[PDB]
Amino acid sequence: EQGKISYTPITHESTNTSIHITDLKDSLNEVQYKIWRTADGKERAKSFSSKEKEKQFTIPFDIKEFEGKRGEFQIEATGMKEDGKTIPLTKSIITFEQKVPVLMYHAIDDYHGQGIKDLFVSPANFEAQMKHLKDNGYTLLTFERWGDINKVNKPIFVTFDDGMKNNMNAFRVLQKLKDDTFKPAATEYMIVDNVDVEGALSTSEIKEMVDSGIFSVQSHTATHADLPKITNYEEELKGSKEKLEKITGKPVIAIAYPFGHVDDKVVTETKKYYQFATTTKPGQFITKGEPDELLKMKRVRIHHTTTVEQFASSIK
Ligand SMILES: [Zn+2]
Repeated sequence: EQGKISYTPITHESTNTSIHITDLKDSLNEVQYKIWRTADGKERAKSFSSKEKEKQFTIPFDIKEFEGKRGEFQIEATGMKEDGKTIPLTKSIITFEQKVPVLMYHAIDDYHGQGIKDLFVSPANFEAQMKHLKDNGYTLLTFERWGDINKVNKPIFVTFDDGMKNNMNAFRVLQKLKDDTFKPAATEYMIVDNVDVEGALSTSEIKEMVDSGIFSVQSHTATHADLPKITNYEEELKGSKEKLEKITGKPVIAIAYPFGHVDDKVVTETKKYYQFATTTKPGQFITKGEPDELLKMKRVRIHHTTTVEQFASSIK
């Protein structure tokens, strides 16, 4: 191989770059760049040609060429020599960060006054919302697959706060929609000291959820503590993690801050035991390389009266 692909640096806001190639030994009348998204696969590659040696075979690359789809792009360069032969040159990777909606659900039930109205999404609505994700080719992830957000199409994280029994309704809907094409996954943030108490998930229910492969069960602290206000951080953060890990049989790496209450101190303590933390601040996540950004993740709130159309717009 003879290589060194170079491109102009990008940020999370970039939509274009300039790609050229240097350190060539052979003389070429043409170089082809084959470019494809890892999520789509080699079969959906698009090709670009440059016959300009003096400009180091520069090409403009813009994601409008892929209908504004972002993520990881693989670049494969080949050249045609002066003797008619086509040779391999080199390969490279460029990654346009994609946005990641993190959905916040709480209770999945019809409302009978059994809590905060806005926190209840009906089974019919929930099914409609999940079917919209299925039909439009969203890839439902959990935090164990964080490394894949730029390698899949339309990544999204469905999350549930508290560990309510009615989240078994969500489990049944997700099971029912599963098939060869659609592999649902979701994250449940459990109040760990509520395991096996009335109205909360039992140990056997949690185990069924995890064993199915659909749910990743993660921390919501031990007692749903107001984190900025307490000092028993080891107990609420590390203790909830460890207790929950023996229930699930799988690592606990994520937390949701109760009440959405967080400050610099809470982040400092959380970082000792968790890799990912979600707030209740509205918005979609994108990787910017800001300090501790994985521990201050925004979420998209779904409301009692949210229609599929409102839902769809909130995640685009
Ligand atoms: Zn909560």
